[PDB]
Amino acid sequence: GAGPEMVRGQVFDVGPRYTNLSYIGEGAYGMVCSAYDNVNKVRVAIKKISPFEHQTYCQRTLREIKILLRFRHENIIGINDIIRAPTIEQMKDVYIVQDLMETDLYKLLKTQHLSNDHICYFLYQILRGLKYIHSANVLHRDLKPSNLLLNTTCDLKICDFGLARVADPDHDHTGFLTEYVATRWYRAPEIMLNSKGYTKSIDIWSVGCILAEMLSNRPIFPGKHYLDQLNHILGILGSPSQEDLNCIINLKARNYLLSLPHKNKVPWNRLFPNADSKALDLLDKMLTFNPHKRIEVEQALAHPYLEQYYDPSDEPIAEAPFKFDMELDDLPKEKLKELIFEETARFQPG
Ligand SMILES: Nc1n[nH]c2nnc(-c3c(-c4ccccc4)nn4ccccc34)cc12
Repeated sequence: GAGPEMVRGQVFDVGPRYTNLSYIGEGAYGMVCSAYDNVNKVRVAIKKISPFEHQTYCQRTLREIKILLRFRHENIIGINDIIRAPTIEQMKDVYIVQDLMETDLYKLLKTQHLSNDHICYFLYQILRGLKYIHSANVLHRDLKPSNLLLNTTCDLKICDFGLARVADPDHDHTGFLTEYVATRWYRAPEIMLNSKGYTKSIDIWSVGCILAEMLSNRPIFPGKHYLDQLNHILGILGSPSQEDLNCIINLKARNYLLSLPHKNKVPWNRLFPNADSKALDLLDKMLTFNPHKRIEVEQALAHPYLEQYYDPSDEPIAEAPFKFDMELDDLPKEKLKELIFEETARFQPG
C-alpha cells in the first residue's frame, strides 16, 4: 500500500529503505534529493544517475565511486549505500547514498559572510582531507565551493571526484592552450600554459582560490573563457619573474607571456583590506605562479595561520596508495558499465 515516488524531473526507485523524498538539485550529472533512511534513522542525500548512455558520464561515475568507497576520512564524504538492478542488463540508473549535509560552500557564500574563525576552520578541514587524498597519490582536480559539503555544525567534507585521477608527474607537460575540463575559475595558470594537471600542485592552486573566495564572498579570478582565466590570474599576480623559469620549456607559452606588458603585483592586503595577515601569507604561498615553488599540503597545514588546529598525528594519511588501471580515454562504455557493476556489488544482499 504505497508507491515508487517521483520528485520533479523523474522517478526515484529506492524503496523501501529510504523514503520521504525532497528535491535538492540537479545539474546534468544526476538529480540530488533528500530521503529518510529507515533502519539507521537519519536523513540522507541520494543522487540518481543514468550514465550508461554516455562515455564521459561513465568515467565520472567510476572515479567517484571507486575513490569514495576506498577512502575513509572525516573530511571526505563517504558512500553509505548504492542502489541498482541485480544485473548489468537491468541496470539503467544508479543511486548513491551519503549522509545528509545541509549545505555546501557555494550555497553558503551566496548569503552568509564567513568570519575569520570559520574561514580558518574550513581551510583547515579542506587541507586535512586534501592531505589524505594526496597521500593516496590521488588528485581531485576540481576542488571548488560547490564540492565542499557542510553540516550545520560546520563539519566540512569534500565530495566530487568525477575528474579525479592518480598523480603521475612524468606526464604533466602539454602544448600551449591545451583544452581542459575542470572548472575554469579554479584552474592554475600552468593549465593554460604547459600542463595537463597531473601533479598535486594543481589542487593547491584551487584551494587558494577557495581561500580568497571565502575571504570576500566572490571568485578571485572569474574568467569568461579559456585565455581570460589566465588574464585574470596575471592581473593580480603581476608578471612572472624571469630569474626563475622553472618548467615552461615550450616556446609558445614562454613567448606569449614574454609578449605581455610589464604588470605589477596587486598586493593581497589591498584586495582584502580587513583580513588576518597570516591568512594572507598562506594565500600567497598557495597562489604562487610557479607550480614547483607553490606550497604543498602538509607544509600548508603547518603554516602559522592554522596553528590552532595543526596536529600531524591527528591528520591521517591513506593506508595504501590508489591504483587506477583504467586509463584516461581508452575504455568503452560497455566495460565501464561492468566495472561500475562490480564496484557496487558489495551493497547487494550477500
Ligand atoms: N552529502 C550531501 N548532502 N547534501 C548534498 N548536496 N550535493 C552533493 C553532491 C553529490 C552527491 C549527492 C548524493 C549522493 C552522491 C553524490 N555529488 N556532487 C557532485 C558535485 C557537487 C556536489 C555533489 C552532496 C550532498
